[PDB]
Amino acid sequence: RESAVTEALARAVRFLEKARTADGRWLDFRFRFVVGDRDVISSQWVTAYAGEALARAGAGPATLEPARDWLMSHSHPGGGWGFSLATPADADSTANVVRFLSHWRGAPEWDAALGEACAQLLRYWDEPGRGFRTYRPAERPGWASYPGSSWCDIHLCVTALAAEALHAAGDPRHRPVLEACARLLRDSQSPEGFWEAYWWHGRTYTTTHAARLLFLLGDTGPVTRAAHWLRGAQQPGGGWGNGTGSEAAAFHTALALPVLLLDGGRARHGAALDAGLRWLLRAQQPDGSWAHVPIMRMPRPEVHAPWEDPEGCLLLPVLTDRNRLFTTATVVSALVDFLAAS
Ligand SMILES: [Cl-]
Repeated sequence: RESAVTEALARAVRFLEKARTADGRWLDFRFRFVVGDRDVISSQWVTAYAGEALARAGAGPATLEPARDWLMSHSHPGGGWGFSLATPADADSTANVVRFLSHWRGAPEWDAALGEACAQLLRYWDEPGRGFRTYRPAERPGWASYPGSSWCDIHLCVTALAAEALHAAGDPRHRPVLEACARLLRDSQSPEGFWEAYWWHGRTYTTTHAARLLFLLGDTGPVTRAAHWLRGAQQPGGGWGNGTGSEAAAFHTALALPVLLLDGGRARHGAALDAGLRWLLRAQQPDGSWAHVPIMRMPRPEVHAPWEDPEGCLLLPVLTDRNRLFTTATVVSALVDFLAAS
């Protein structure tokens, strides 16, 4: 029923609203890096991702504007955004900012800010490779984004989101970049129908973003293949895990459902969608959040294909969002997709 889903969405929105600092920040992915004595925690990246999800969920100006304004007043001085101001900037955090700022398209001042944010994202564009590099190689000084590091490779997870971001920003001049990204993703899809990720412990994350990019360009064959793969991956109790064998989790379920909604929604995948939705409804915590599982991997800089050795490739243990803000935002996005479906 639309009602049970509307209620779950409202509870999740409230969870995220209450977690925001007064000055506009959502903080998550706290962890201890290999070098440096104290914890890092994501500000810019998480704030943009949460903000974008809340924008799609129809959160009001009181919720959204402080986060937008915080990002605008807390960009990296060299340009763009990153994990936090204490890290380098990166294409993925910058792409998330672009996608969030796209919600103010049509206001000339925001059109200008959006255009600037896109130009910052394009500093990570590699025309010969047809994709985006997460980190730009910096020759000098303990963050592992130095020349030849796999942290500065073209990454498919980032490429898909960056292309989605440029699509949302709406500038027709970016269409050749979009098309090139889409060609790389089309060429990189597994025969089974998933995509691998660099930064994500699983086959669900790239799949959601790549499928959606190809959907936006009207290239739906890859989408059908992805949805077919997800149909098989669905666990007996109706949730999805990571697509490399893990048990059902909220994050992965929220990544799977949108792809089915792009491949005929209830007219083709009704039973699978209903089971995934019920899984999310039963799993929601009293506070309106969903429980985290380990989702974000940081590979050793010498490892270029972490997907071939998920457990063995790691610089540090696979990261979760201990505040549940990234996981919950992902679920919010999926519920919005549901409520939009016939
Ligand atoms: Cl910061």
